[PDB]
Amino acid sequence: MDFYYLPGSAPCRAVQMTAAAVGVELNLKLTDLMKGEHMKPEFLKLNPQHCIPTLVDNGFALWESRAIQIYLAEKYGKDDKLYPKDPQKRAVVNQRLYFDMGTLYQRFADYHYPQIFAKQPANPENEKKMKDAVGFLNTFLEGQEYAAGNDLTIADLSLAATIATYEVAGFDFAPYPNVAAWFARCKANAPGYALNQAGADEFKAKFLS
Amino acid sequence: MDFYYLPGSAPCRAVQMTAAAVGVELNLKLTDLMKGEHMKPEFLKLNPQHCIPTLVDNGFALWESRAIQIYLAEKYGKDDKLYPKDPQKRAVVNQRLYFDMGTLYQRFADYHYPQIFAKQPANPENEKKMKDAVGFLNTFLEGQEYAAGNDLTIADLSLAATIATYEVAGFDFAPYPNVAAWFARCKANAPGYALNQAGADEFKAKFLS
Ligand SMILES: CCCCCCSC[C@H](NC(=O)CC[C@H]([NH3+])C(=O)O)C(=O)NCC(=O)O
Ligand SMILES: CCCCCCSC[C@H](NC(=O)CC[C@H]([NH3+])C(=O)O)C(=O)NCC(=O)O
Repeated sequence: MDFYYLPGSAPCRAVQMTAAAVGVELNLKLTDLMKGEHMKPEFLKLNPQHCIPTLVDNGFALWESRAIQIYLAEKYGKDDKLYPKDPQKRAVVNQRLYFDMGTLYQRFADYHYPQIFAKQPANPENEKKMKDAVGFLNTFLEGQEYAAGNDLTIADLSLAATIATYEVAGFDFAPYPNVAAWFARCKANAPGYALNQAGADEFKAKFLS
Repeated sequence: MDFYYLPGSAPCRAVQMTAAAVGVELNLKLTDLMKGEHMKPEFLKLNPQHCIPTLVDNGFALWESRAIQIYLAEKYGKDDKLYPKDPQKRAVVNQRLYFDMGTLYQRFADYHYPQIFAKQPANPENEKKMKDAVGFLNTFLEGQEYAAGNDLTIADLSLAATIATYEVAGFDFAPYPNVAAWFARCKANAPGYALNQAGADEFKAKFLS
């Protein structure tokens, strides 16, 4: 299974942890967006949206990190706890996954990427929105061990990939004890977290330091 | 199943078509965001993220339209006619769902929201990104009957709710023959499309006055 990615990319790291969780080996294919590698004719033929992470499992090309996460869990996952089949349980995991992309990561990106890449002035309004995003997560975690319940799921892996990027960016998690508590839990229990930690650090040294 | 919504909302319309497709009746509860009704104490207790659509199926509160769509298909859907169980086929639908949220609808909002709710001038740069999104969809449809294959899936319902909004917004689909055709097939085969058409027409209440 070919895995086009970059350790610095949160969505890419979510997949790396998920692949570890299901014991799947990934053929790592570094794809430096900063060198336009995602725009090579070869990559465009596999993915016309030219984005990472992109997975190629025996000819089947797939992108959108969370779709890849689900695919791995359902196809190679032997334990139902990662992505439970119960509709209600699965619904909370799916809501959490969409929350991660459309709210948590999105607000992070909106607030930071303009500063990091375009060297533009920080936006106070977006900073407040980013904070509110973390607050929503703090609330979901109230009285729970993990994001979608008491079992570690792919939602936690996606959320961890994002939060680690937050941490490195310098977010102050003090006002959110549930998040802090859950984040520490993931570091200790999340399969392949080492890769997530390594990716966030690489992000810090390459585009933050 | 209490359905907190507004017809003008694309994500809400996506759920209405999906419920029509699964044969589930929704107890409609209009939630006028413009009046802060979503910020009402009681709603907040059901969904701290104060957003629509929000469904409450016999006490189980759930938001994020696409998570709701999947929940409805798996729990009440027959013959998985809208959401195949096959891992690979399901992955495409899921990737299509994430594309709808993070790219097609997201860029729509990015371009229109500031103009609609901040009456700010139109950002030509963001209009271009919005156009490329439709372009990605046009490519995905290359030689395909529907977004993720030959069968209409919840992906098509989500994409059609988003595209119906693009249409009433005056977007020009002439340069995207695959989208125009697909979209036509959706107006004619998507269960509950009439609700999508009506809600979209209502949305113009944000494009007129
Ligand atoms: C530079 C190192 C840090 C990168 C941080 C952003 S992740 C890279 C980016 N990919 C995405 O944003 C993926 C988002 C998608 N919703 C997912 O979950 O996979 C990309 O390929 N962007 C290029 C493109 O889409 O053209
Ligand atoms: C008012 C008519 C036009 C509405 C257009 C936007 S849809 C309403 C908006 N909801 C969303 O954006 C939901 C997005 C979510 N990703 C989903 O798919 O459900 C909301 O509740 N926003 C308020 C909030 O989040 O507080």
